[PDB]
Amino acid sequence: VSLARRPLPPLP
Amino acid sequence: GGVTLFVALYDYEARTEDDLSFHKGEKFQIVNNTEGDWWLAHSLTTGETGYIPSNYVAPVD
Repeated sequence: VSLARRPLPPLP
Repeated sequence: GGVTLFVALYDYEARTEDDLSFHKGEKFQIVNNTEGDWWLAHSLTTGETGYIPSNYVAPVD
């Protein structure tokens, strides 16, 4: 995965 | 006309220097959002450019 396609952090 | 700015909804501490660290209420101009769910952004607080997680921001109405 490129930088744009990494997993998102969970919401707080 | 013009642009849409985005605002941080929550604080975020980056784990890599490719990503911006930011605080709730910080505003950004989005440089690129076409590559995925992390977006290249330009902070109007720090002047820095880096990736931000799109689920941590919202468009400023």
